[PDB]
Amino acid sequence: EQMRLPSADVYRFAEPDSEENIIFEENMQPKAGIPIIKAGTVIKLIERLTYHMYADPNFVRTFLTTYRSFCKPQELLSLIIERFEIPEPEPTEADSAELKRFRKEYIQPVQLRVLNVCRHWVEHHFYDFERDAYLLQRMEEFIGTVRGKAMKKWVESITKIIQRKKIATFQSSPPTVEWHISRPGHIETFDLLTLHPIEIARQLTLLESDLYRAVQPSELVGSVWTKEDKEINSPNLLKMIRHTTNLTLWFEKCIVETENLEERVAVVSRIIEILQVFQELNNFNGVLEVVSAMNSSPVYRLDHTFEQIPSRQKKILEEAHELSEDHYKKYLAKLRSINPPCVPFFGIYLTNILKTEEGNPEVLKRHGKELINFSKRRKVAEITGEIQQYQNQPYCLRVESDIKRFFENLNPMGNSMEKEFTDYLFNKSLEIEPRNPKPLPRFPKKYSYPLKSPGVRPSNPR
Amino acid sequence: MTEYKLVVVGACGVGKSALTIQLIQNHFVDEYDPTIEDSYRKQVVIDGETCLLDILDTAGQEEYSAMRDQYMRTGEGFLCVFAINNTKSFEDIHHYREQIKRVKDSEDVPMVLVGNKSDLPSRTVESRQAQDLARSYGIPFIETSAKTRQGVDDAFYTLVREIRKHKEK
Repeated sequence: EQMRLPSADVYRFAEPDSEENIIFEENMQPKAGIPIIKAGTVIKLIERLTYHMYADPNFVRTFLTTYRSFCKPQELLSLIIERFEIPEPEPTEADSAELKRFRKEYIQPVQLRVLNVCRHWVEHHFYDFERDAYLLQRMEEFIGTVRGKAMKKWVESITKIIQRKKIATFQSSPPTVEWHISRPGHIETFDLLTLHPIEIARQLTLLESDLYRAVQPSELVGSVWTKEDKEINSPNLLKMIRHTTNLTLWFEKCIVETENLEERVAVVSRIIEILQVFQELNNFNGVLEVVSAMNSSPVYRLDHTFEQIPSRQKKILEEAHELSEDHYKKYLAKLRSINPPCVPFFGIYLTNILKTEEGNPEVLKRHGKELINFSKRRKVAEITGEIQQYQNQPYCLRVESDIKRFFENLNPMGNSMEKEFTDYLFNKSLEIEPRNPKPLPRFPKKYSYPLKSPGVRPSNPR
Repeated sequence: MTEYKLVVVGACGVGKSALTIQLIQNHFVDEYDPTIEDSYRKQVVIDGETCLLDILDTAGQEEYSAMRDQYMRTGEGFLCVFAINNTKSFEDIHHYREQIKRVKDSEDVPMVLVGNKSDLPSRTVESRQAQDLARSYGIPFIETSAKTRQGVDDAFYTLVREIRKHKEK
């Protein structure tokens, strides 16, 4: 009781399964009871992407996220069009019956699965079409070719999405914005100590949340942020990282340029208070900006400064430092338990994608034949999926556009190159707290306003 | 059982990952999952003394340039990796060593120079150039191949020997 397909000579996808063209993982798919594909030929991967027996949403999402390493977009389109155009089996010696069954159980389902691939492709990976206008031409003339009455509504929905893609408020009340010494409107006085530490953390969390949410799988798959075209292929990731680096460096700069010891203790305390509220907001990128500044070689050596830090804030810092220890053991656990909104640290995802792609082969070989290693791609797609799960939920916090501007336009390096600037910071560190046995000098005060923090607790109730 | 915290450093497009992956993974299984704990821990026997290697490789995070000090301070010994087909990566080694010396606050930090050969393009850094550089720093040079797994054990094991030599001295 099997269908009887055409011969492989006329229709390539009728070639039966064997050890030479498709292999499976021993376990069955989550929620669905479908086989997990380990590896296959591109013909077999496309057969299963558009399989007649059942729909496979997981395989579709994973395939369309990761296919570009083993198959070109133009090739993929040609293959699904080839898949769509199914010839009927030749008559045996006479003549319906098995012919009408073939139309009902092979042709019609497969054609719908092909349309679903196009829908998903156009909806979630439209960048393929933006970068290759001819790909979009071929798609539209193909979609216009589809006649079936059952196909009509799926075709019309695909067209709707194409037209939409061709053209590029809070749930509950957010808390009141906090001000310390700098008044609203007076951007000229804005600094580390004059803005309210709560609001520094909130506005950096909004910036860093947006930066996190803009990064797409297309910037990550194929490890493209490490290759020569990284500025072309991964601009939003790089913008995100450059901000993180910017602020780490700004924290370091604030510390080492505050030459008076008492004032430097106030500066470090305030940065630890900002870390406290980063931690309250689950901005782990923010947490690690501070921890990286504190472990930088210019700041780490300032034993006279950290001596005068209140014990409570030492423990806040030490706790945050421990997240990174033992290959992010505590960070990993803490991220898995907390719920959105949050801003995770991207670096771990970067390393894991890179190592996954570097540490597994692109192809497996069986009986001399070459199979595409799909399980490798699934593992990359699982990581990009985890990245996406924290991009959906926004923060219930009001933007303050002047404070936003201040941190966006922050530029602690200036016109200096990296080596030049980090040498400057370290030489400053040696000036303000010389190496033993040299005596500790005194330095005059630079801040004419009060050093006392307003704390990390909201000033009014709501 | 003594544990050695090793740290891999270098430019991107160098094969830092492949070096560490090939140490860790079994000699005849082309497979790896970096999420589990066995990914960066290996029990080995070096000069007949059993020890545990803990390798930190932060490949992919090179753009987080202000996090290097943090990552580096976790190490007792360091593999400074360059690619034999990338002259810039070789010329960058001087900065990495200078940064390591600053983080650890020591003039002699246990360290080895590693030249990794993956695939094309062709060699631009002759082994002589690297032997000379390594000699000026007073550290070993080891050349490795990602394709064939040649040199991988020698690179890590030499670093462990440098750590042991430093701890007596």
